[PDB]
Amino acid sequence: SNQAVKQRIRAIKNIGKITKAMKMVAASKMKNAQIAVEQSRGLVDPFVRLFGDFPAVNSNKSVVVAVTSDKGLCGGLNSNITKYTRATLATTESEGKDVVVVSIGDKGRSQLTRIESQRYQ
Amino acid sequence: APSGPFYRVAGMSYLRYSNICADLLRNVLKEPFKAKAQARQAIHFRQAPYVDGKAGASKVYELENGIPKTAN
Amino acid sequence: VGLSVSRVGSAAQFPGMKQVAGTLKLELAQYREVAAFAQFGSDLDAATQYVLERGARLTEMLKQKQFAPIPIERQTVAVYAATKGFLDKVRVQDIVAAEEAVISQVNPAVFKILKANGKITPALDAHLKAELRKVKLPGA
Amino acid sequence: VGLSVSRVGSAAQFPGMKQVAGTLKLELAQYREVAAFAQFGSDLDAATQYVLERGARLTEMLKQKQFAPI
Amino acid sequence: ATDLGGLQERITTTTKGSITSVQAVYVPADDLTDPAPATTFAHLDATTVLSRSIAELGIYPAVDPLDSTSRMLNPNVIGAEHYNVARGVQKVLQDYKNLQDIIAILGMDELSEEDKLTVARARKIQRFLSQPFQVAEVFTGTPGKYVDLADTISGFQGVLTGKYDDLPEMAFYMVGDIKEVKEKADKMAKDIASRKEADNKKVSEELK
Amino acid sequence: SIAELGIYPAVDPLDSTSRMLNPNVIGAEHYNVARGVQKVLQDYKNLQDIIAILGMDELSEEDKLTVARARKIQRFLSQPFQVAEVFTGTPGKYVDLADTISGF
Amino acid sequence: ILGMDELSEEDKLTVARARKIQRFLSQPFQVAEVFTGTPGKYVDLADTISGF
Amino acid sequence: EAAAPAGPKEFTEVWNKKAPSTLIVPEFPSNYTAVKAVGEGQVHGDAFPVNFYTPHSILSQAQKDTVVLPGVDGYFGVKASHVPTIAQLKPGVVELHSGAESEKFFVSGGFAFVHPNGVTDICVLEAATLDQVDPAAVKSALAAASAAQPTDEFEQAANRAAIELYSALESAVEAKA
Amino acid sequence: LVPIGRGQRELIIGDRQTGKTAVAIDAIIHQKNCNEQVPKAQRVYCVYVAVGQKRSTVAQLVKLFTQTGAMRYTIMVSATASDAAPLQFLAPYSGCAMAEYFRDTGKHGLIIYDDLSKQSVAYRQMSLLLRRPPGREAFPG
Amino acid sequence: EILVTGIKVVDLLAPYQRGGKIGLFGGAGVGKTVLIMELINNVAKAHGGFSV
Ligand SMILES: Nc1ncnc2c1ncn2[C@@H]1O[C@H](COP(=O)(O)OP(=O)(O)OP(=O)(O)O)[C@@H](O)[C@H]1O
Ligand SMILES: Nc1ncnc2c1ncn2[C@@H]1O[C@H](COP(=O)(O)OP(=O)(O)O)[C@@H](O)[C@H]1O
Ligand SMILES: [Mg+2]
Ligand SMILES: [Mg+2]
Repeated sequence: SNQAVKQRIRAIKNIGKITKAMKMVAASKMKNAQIAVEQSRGLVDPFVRLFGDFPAVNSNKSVVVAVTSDKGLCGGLNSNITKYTRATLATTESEGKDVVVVSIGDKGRSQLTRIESQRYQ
Repeated sequence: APSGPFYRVAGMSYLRYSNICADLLRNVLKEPFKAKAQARQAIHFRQAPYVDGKAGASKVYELENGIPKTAN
Repeated sequence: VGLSVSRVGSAAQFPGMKQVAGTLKLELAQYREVAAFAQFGSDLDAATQYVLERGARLTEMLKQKQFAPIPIERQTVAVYAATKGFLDKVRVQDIVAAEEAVISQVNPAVFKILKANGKITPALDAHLKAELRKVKLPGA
Repeated sequence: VGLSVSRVGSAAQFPGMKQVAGTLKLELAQYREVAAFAQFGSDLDAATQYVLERGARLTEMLKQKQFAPI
Repeated sequence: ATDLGGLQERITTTTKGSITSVQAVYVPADDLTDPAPATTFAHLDATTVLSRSIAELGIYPAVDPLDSTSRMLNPNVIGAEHYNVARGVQKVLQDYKNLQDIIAILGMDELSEEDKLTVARARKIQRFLSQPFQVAEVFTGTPGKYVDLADTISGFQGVLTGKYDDLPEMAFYMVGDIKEVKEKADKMAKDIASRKEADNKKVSEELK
Repeated sequence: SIAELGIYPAVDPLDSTSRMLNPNVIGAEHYNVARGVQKVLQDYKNLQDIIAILGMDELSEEDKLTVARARKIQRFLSQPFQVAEVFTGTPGKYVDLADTISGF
Repeated sequence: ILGMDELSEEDKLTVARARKIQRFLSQPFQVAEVFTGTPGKYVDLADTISGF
Repeated sequence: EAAAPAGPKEFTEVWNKKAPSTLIVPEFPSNYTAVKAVGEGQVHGDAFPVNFYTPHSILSQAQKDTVVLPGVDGYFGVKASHVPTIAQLKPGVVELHSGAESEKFFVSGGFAFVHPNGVTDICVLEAATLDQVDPAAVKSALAAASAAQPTDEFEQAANRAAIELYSALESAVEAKA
Repeated sequence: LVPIGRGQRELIIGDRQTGKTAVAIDAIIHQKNCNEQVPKAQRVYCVYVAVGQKRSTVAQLVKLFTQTGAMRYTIMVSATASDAAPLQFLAPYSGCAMAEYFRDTGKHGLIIYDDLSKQSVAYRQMSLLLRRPPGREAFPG
Repeated sequence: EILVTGIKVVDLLAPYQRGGKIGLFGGAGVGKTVLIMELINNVAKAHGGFSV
């Protein structure tokens, strides 16, 4: 009776040690991987300067990729672009065209094969 | 079958050609600088063809020596 | 270590321990706050991994077998051999030789001078640091 | 099932049931040992998922009505 | 137990008359294991355990659906269709209770897509068990709703099968029937369109 | 909780103590394999807190090895009993002392 | 977890303020001057308020 | 004909119909690029902005007055307002000039644009400065390259690329000024 | 999963309204199905001891037993909630003595002490009022 | 026999018997007088007998 609340306190106390360690693990990773993202932002600039940026084009075939995460403690990231996938997928496909849906990251292969399974290759 | 440059008529895409030339530049660097070469050369991912919407397939790559210069 | 108190404190301890164990309990206290990071794979700010490997070799400095108490001058040297950075930074497969190798290879005069003065003088830690670097352990 | 024990075990049940309830008793324990890892849902190497569809089909087997003994 | 049992055994239906008794039982410091509520539980055919934590959500009547029981909830007494949607409503409310601390310490982002449907449905039926009373209309302002029995069984089939996954959660809050959640889901979207409705100006009234 | 994993005899390997667990009595190789087993079993008890939050996939193979070894040790402490064959079916086994020190 | 460098301008003026508020909360005591050398200070309330 | 005008601010109209209003409009990569090509400027004299890029490193975004690029039809210099050019580059030495100073990166290939507003972009995959290459490995690699000739055409495409890159690198280290 | 034996004491324990009586009722109902089938001496004579229950619950349970036919083999001892505390205390022993007639004559009995948690409260009332000193939760020693 | 009360959580999950004992368990301020007044409002007018 009184020990069940005592060792449940032991459960939540070191979960507060796990998720405080995990937050600094993700903060160190975000710090060193921030400079790699600043570098790769340069090379995408000459191509939209040259080829433009035409999202609302009429195609017969289109490959949509959804770049999700792999481990899933990210909390509202991989679900948010699967909302933004179908918000972008359905607004561009009304011509009766073919669509291949790809996902990078296996949190999408758990999330997109049930909302778009017919077009997931 | 096709036409174009020498890589394109050999079935080699441009991204594989320009990566084969890319790591071949990285192989001849100085050893303080060649240490930073196989970091950005290693390919570590896996793929799975979803032919059905039901299950996957295979094909996993653990290449730390760059893009495959062999046929594909 | 975090729950054990002494209300008399350092005022009734060995002066050769008081200057060495003052940093021992601080670096053990830093090790308790970073104690959840020990179970991780994704390293942190090598300012915390500096705590984590030094702290986890400081706890092994306080292990002791039963019915064999240690004289005080042999404890203050073996804690000097871990708080001053003479730690087993060698790959720690070789624990059985190098754990006791400090008090057995360092010459017994430094225990007589530390016991009689009760303090690591400036004329003695220069020979303690001289004696600590010539630890042989040649079977390993 | 994890808390209900019986001191007799064998020799006090039906011999026909003893052949088929033995592979029910541990196979429900394989269902419970992995149900505390059903929040991540990565269900690796098709083993911790295979016992989920068979462990859920054994607990629904034991459900029965009231005042209708079998 | 024999003082309470001496009193409670006199309140019965006999062969020459029935007493439908409704007793309120106070649990002394919200302790249901207190010996005076625990003794009373064995003397009743239908217990309606009210919860202090359900009422803090604002759900009224604050009935715990997973602590209230009845001897009438039996398929040979109330029919198998009323019984099956009661046990399905209690199934998804227990499954939402099993997720209550994962949703606390990890949020709803890490649940499955088949359990986020469990959470969203059970968050709907625990608003749909809420109801305004004709005696609470004085201090709440909202008029009371009497719901018939068949409108409850058909209304709770619909939130279980998935017929009302379109509607928001708060459309189910404090309405009578499953008709009234549809007529409140419209009014919640007439109201967000009514910010763009008109610019109210009171003109020329100082001399009328 | 040992018994609810199906491990029998349901002996807590940590909470059990003896006066004979002493290297001056049972020898220093019986002793260190007893303390080595309790070390890896206590290490597994301290890792199961973070395995249920993470999944035992990022432990970088020094704590994936101490989980894989301790999980073998929990099963290898179980044993069929001769008096328990009449309700579990498998015949009981007598293990000698040198055959469990070298096995562990 | 991030660093002192990326702190905002209105978030590192307070850090430079709170660091010297908490230094000015310390005080030498007259009863401790017999073994610490520095003499002690009796600070009036009028000098405490304006000083903070 | 230009009867179908797609675009980022035109994507919003179809997206306010089929996609819900619960989601704000998704971003586009043009919303992060300040510099374009068709809107003139950026020259104002004899300097012009040069953007030298690998996927992992921004090597320059300064303004130069001469850029010497190794095109597939030979080396060519780019002065202040060059003709708009999409020039495919072969393995060779990209040479940046701001004045009397010169930095010589040896690139592995990858295109180079000159734009109608005078901005230029060099888009390579690996750009090594010549003091990061040791020439002892280069001649032992071309000798390993121009010797083994497999009859598979995917390898002789890779062999021609190895021949063309290592030869231009050998002449890049012997052509010291 | 939990197979019972013929002379075995098996506890049915749980919270209120978890189906404890239902498991024991399904035991008594099932014996009537088996007693019309076995040769005359593997028959099981059930005894239901209803301690501390309300009297309408017991009548709701006799009605289930006479319409099943299980009341041909069943005795029902019922010291209900209105009875005195020494009657609820003594009703498990009264019902066991009725069930021991079948044990002591070569037949097989099955006794259900429904609410044995309510016998101990009735015995606590007697012992506290005989001024025997109380113990854990004021129970007798 | 059932006694319908017009209350959704009562009619569905724990229906009331027409001649049975009914308990409303509550903890000081949770609403077991408002519920028992609503039962007076709902079932006592529709009843043909006498209330006490
Ligand atoms: N197998 C079953 N299937 C469906 N309903 C059941 C089952 N078993 C029990 N119930 C229902 O659960 C309710 C509680 O059962 P029961 O009265 O047997 O439990 P109890 O713990 O003896 O109750 P109390 O605490 O009032 O004595 C009953 O209304 C019964 O109809
Ligand atoms: N059905 C309801 N609707 C709205 N408010 C309610 C309802 N039931 C209870 N309340 C609120 O809870 C309080 C408790 O009411 P009451 O039943 O008088 O207390 P108790 O249950 O302690 O006897 C009331 O003051 C009222 O504000
Ligand atoms: Mg009962
Ligand atoms: Mg009241």
